[PDB]
Amino acid sequence: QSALLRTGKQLFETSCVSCHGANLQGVPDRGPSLIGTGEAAVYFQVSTGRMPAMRGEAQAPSKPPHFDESQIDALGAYVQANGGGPTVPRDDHGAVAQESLIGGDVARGGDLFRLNCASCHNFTGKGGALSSGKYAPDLGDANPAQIYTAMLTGPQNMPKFSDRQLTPDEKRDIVAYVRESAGPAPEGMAMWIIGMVAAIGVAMWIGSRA
Amino acid sequence: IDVTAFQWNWKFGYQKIAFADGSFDYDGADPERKEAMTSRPEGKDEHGIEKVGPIRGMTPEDRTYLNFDKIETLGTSSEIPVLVLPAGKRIEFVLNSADVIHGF
Ligand SMILES: CC(C)=CCC/C(C)=C/CC/C(C)=C/CC/C(C)=C/CC/C(C)=C\CC/C(C)=C/CC/C(C)=C/CC/C(C)=C/CC/C(C)=C/CC1=C(C)C(=O)c2ccccc2C1=O
Ligand code: HEC
Ligand code: HEC
Repeated sequence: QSALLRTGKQLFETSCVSCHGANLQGVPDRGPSLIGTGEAAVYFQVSTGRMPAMRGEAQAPSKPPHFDESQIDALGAYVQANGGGPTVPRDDHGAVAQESLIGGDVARGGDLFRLNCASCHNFTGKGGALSSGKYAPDLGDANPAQIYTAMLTGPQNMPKFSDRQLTPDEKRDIVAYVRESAGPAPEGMAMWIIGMVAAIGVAMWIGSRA
Repeated sequence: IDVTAFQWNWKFGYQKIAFADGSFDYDGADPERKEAMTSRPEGKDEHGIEKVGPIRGMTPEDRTYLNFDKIETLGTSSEIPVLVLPAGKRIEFVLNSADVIHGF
């Protein structure tokens, strides 16, 4: 859409031309080229948990998003028009699909998960620890579009799964597994042991058995 | 046949085919094997640690031993995998497991 590309350039020019200079071209040793990353990869950062961290680091916190849902779409259309790549799954209305991305299979939605991706994470969906300063995040926060976009646009040190590698269907099923899956007492006992055994043993010491 | 056996199903890779009679100029996929060398310049400490990795410089979650192939006959929980083999030929199985020890 003409407005979506236009808004995207204005928001891009004010956040990442420091690491992706001009029309999605990466700054060397600061950030990668954004040509070919596409809307869903942009979905996987600002829309998803891992918004990029200005301090360079091995991993980023899924820090609170700095751009709203219309803005994430405008930023994404700028990088899909500039680059050309994966697009975020969207519902009939045009919102990013979340419920539709809930896969029917959770049994196979799970089996897929263990061979593909369970290992860097947890079978539960709890985090795993990875390469240099790299960890695999807990996938509890991720909404279903987030889940589909980590797999389609492989983030950082996360294996990228193409729609051919994991079909659009299985990615939904994967979402179904990694979403379906998602004083007085000590004080009194401390008395009855420490304090009362101390007092009673002291009495036994002072007193006399008979 | 690259027989990966992950948690509760199978995957068959067809690493290589070379018929003695002469056919099947086919091979597996050398890419897709990504290590997990946690060779960060510095860890939580300020300097000196420069931790390479727990074991042989790699983290336990490495999966470099796992070999991958172009033709993967992954078995889903609702679709039993069917490794198809040519009759009359010598079939080698390169066995590996993704998560846990189990049997084939
Ligand atoms: C209790 C009694 C002698 C009754 C006489 C029969 C009678 C007239 C019954 C009519 C009343 C009725 C209906 C009673 C039934 C239930 C009942 C007793 C209700 C009232 C409760 C009440 C107001 C008083 C009962 C108090 C009492 C005698 C408690 C037991 C005390 C004794 C002999 C303790 C052993 C000595 C000793 C070395 C203790 C320290 C060692 C440890 C760890 C003992 C176990 C232990 C205890 C004893 C804790 O109290 C406790 C509290 C909170 C957290 C953990 C613990 C714990 O681990
Ligand atoms: C230092 C400041 C910094 C800011 C601000 C920043 N980025 Fe990044 N970006 C990075 C770094 C470093 C990476 C590499 C980590 C990774 O690959 O996920 C990255 C990764 C990405 C990726 C994934 C590339 C890939 O395929 O692996 C996309 C898409 C992206 N950024 C777009 C954006 C958009 C859109 C904005 C802001 C509107 C933005 N970035 C803000 C530094 C930044
Ligand atoms: C090492 C193998 C590895 C595989 C395979 C893998 N991941 Fe990840 N994943 C990572 C690492 C490392 C990150 C950190 C990169 C990032 O978050 O930008 C990550 C990022 C994520 C995030 C970031 C959002 C959040 O919750 O913070 C989600 C969600 C996620 N993965 C879920 C999945 C799902 C679902 C699959 C497959 C169905 C999968 N991953 C495949 C290791 C992997």
